[PDB]
Amino acid sequence: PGARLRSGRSTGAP
Amino acid sequence: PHRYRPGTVALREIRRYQKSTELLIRKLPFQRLVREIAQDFKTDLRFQSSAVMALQEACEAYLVGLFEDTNLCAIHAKRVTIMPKDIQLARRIRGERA
Amino acid sequence: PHRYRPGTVALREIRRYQKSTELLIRKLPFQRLVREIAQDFKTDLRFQSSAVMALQEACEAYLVGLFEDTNLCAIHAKRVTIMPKDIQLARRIRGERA
Amino acid sequence: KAKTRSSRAGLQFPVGRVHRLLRKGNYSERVGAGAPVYLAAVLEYLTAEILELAGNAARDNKKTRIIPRHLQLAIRNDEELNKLLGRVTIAQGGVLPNIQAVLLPKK
Amino acid sequence: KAKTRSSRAGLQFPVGRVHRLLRKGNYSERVGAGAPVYLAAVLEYLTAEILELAGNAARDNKKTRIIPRHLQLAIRNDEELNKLLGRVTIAQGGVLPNIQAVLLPKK
Amino acid sequence: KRHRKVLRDNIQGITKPAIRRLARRGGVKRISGLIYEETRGVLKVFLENVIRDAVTYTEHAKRKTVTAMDVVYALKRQGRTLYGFGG
Amino acid sequence: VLRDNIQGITKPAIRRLARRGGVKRISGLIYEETRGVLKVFLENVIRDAVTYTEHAKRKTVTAMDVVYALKRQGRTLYGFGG
Amino acid sequence: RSRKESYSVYVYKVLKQVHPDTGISSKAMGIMNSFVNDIFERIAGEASRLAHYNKRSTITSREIQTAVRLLLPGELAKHAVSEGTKAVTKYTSAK
Amino acid sequence: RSRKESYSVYVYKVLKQVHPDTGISSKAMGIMNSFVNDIFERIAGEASRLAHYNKRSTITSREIQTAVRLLLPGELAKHAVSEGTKAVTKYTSAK
DNA sequence: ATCAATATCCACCTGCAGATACTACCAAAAGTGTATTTGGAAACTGCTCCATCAAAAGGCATGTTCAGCTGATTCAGCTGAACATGCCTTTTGATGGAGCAGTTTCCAAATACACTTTTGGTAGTATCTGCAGGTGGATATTGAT
DNA sequence: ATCAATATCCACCTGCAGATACTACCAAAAGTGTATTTGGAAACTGCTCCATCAAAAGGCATGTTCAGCTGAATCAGCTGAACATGCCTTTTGATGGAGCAGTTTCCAAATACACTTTTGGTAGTATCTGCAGGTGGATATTGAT
Ligand SMILES: O=C(O)c1ccc(P(c2ccccc2)c2ccccc2)cc1
Ligand SMILES: [Au+]
Ligand SMILES: [Mg+2]
Repeated sequence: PGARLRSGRSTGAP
Repeated sequence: PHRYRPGTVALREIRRYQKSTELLIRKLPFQRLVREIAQDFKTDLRFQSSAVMALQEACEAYLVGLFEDTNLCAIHAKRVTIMPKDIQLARRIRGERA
Repeated sequence: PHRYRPGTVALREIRRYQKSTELLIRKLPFQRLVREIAQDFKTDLRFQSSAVMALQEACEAYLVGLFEDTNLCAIHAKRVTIMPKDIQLARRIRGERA
Repeated sequence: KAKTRSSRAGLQFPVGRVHRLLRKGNYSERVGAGAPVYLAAVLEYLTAEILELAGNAARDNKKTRIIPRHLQLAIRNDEELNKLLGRVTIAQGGVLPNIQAVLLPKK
Repeated sequence: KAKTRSSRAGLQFPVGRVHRLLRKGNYSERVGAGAPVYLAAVLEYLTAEILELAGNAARDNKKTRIIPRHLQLAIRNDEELNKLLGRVTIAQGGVLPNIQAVLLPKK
Repeated sequence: KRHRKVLRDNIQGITKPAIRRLARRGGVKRISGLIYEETRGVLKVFLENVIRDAVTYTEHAKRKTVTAMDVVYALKRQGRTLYGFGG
Repeated sequence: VLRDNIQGITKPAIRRLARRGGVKRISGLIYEETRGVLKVFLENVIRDAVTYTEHAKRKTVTAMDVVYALKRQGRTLYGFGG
Repeated sequence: RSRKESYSVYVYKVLKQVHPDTGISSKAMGIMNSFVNDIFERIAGEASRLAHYNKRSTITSREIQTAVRLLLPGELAKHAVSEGTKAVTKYTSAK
Repeated sequence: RSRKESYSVYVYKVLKQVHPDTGISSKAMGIMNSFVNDIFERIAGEASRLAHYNKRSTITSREIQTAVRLLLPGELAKHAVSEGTKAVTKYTSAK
């Protein structure tokens, strides 16, 4: 729910 | 019957078009092309007539500039005939592409 | 007695220098050239260490870019040897003059 | 005894207007008394330079009225105006007559 | 009692600093409440994108510390970042391995 | 109402002769037959880029009409600054 | 054994720059032509930098002076501030 | 001995979210600083122009969003616009 | 009929000073207008930046002057600086 | 083919330069509470943009014909690549002081306000006039012979 | 270097389109001339970091030998220019219809502003370690034969 990149990875969770 | 040799009328045309400032693309075709491309981005668009003339003045000045650079690219290769590879090299060096 | 053929070391240098990022001009000659050129604009001038490095970084990146464009102009003309006319044409189409 | 800041400064170009445009354009918090006067003067200088040369191009082409072609000839034939305006298009300007030498005929 | 505008917006980038840099920057007289949130999110996104791809490039060279070379490889190997940064020099970045095909030896 | 007539293939209204004329102003003496299609492609790309920016200004303004000023701002952004149409 | 500062930009160094630029073969005229281009580049950037220095009533050209100069000459540099 | 601000602390956090095991050099951090400041100026710059063109005294989320559409290529714009709308959403929904 | 303002009046004065028997088309006047707005923005912009670069909140003739040295080439700068240094020095000692 | 010279590649090692981690101090972000400014919502213009159509120059499409340009081939001569050395220039590492920048102080200069005055825009009107577009007729250029 | 086909030049001669130049005219903006605020040049001084200068170290200047690239000459195939012929579509100049820009007036949100409370982010510092060297030995590459 943080930052979503183009590669399809996120930034963890909370 | 008496024919000009290849290149004589081409040089006549260069002298004539380099002397004048009139837009060289027909007005209505160019307006249709603007409306088509704009419509593909957003439906229900209208244009100030001066918007379309501004686009046409900007497009012609761009293509004229590009043909000068393209001609330098043909002449650098020891030709006098511009080819796609001359436009491509012009655009690559202008950093209009990778 | 073993000798590498023309262009084989050239390719090896290309692979080597495209792999690394070290500045390729010696620092002191560059510093001297900076200070010379600068003197003609204001005398008794000092330069931060980082100011000169900024200049060398910018100037080497510029020249490397220019050799790439220059190489394309040489290859354009069906050669593999860069010449003054290749640098000149690259500069012209980039709009650095003429 | 109302004097315009133009007349104080000896300028045709409006110092008032230029002060305002520096105000509404959010270039800085505050604008000095000098700034508008200096700017209005530079703008006036440059327009005088262009109109001198375009005037000459009009007269060369046996004409009394400066048109965009005369401004294009003026700008493009002057090394310094050409550099100042190197990324500008003058609507209805055309280009300079210029044929690459190799393209001309015969030996 | 105090919660950072960042912590509310779900961001690592400083919404407060961005708000101030917009004020002290003479961009406009006034600044909507959202504008610095959005701006700080955009800058965080683009930072993540670049650190993602630079991380990958670092890992690929058997490395755990990002260096400028890794930033240059990430950027120039991505059509979109390369366009965004087309007129930018990454100091100590070098270039991509690129030998024009016609320069390769015959056998 | 009337709904607009469908617009397709208008790039072909940039005729071979119109491209010859532009090439002549640009000092070109001889032209490969492949140049015409290459010029249409380069022109479409150039118009799409300037219109995309003009229409973006139109939409930001909450207008349905593309103004000369929208085009002039798009050309300036693109580093193709145009004099003669305001700004 | 004294020479110009420009010639301090030596054949082998220019040859290295070309090589990072992917050049295989180099005409001998390139070295002087390259020195010409290099001079103009540094002239144009150092002029604008020094104009920044003078404006700040300083006698020392900063990295920022250079970075600000590179930016407006359309050669934006990253890693020295700004 | 005066405060020299940077985005280093934030770049370092986003690095840890994205590559938890991965570090960053001083020179690399200088490039990332240059990066943020550059995109900051480009976006603020377009926003300022947009507002001036529309005779507005105010830069809102809407000027930032249009600025982003004008300045970022294709997918970068799309994703950036969505991260920006999302952060404004989350922030408006925060008592 | 909303008053839309231009530099026409002043361009035409300067035309009459340099070429007293010469006219200008509205198109040509349109161009001269574009030219003035353009050089205005370029100089104001350089000045804006110059002030920010030096943590100043005031654009003075000194910022304009440096902006002119950065924007104009050699000779145009020389002459432009003269006319602006003159116009100021006069405007000051005309009070 | 073979054979060797040299370049390149991967595993392991290890000292310290250049990271990450930690702390107290304060500039600058957030909190609260009035103080102003704005940017839709509604409600009307006239402007100007869409459309449609009729008549006629004006330019476009196409097919034919061959001049001469491109690009493939061959080849000679000159011009750059390679290379083996030592010396000369740069790089490295260790001190004096120029000058950047920290900072506080007070006034010359810029803002804020609200007057009065004048400029510059426009609408309307007329009033003039430069020049585009046309037409001959004298003159230059090109290409056959 | 003679000649004829055809483009080009230039000087006349119109009829407006577009320029100039009145108005009167007014509305917004520029100017005036105190009341209030403050930003920046001034002066002082401290403590970085820049210039200089003398041992440590490899990079470059050099001249020679020839591999192979560049460019010159030649030639044939075929692409692209010129131009004639047929006619479609653009240009031009109306008319009517309305969509929508562009204005101008209430404001209830929205953001600025002035002041206080709080803490995140900076700069010393204080540790921790990623990796640039270096070595050893296997294998790959290149070019001679
Ligand atoms: O945009 C580029 O980066 C670019 C690079 C090279 C070329 P030239 C080219 C010619 C020979 C070898 C290599 C390149 C080209 C392009 C199309 C057909 C034939 C030749 C054109 C563009
Ligand atoms: Au090519
Ligand atoms: Mg469509």
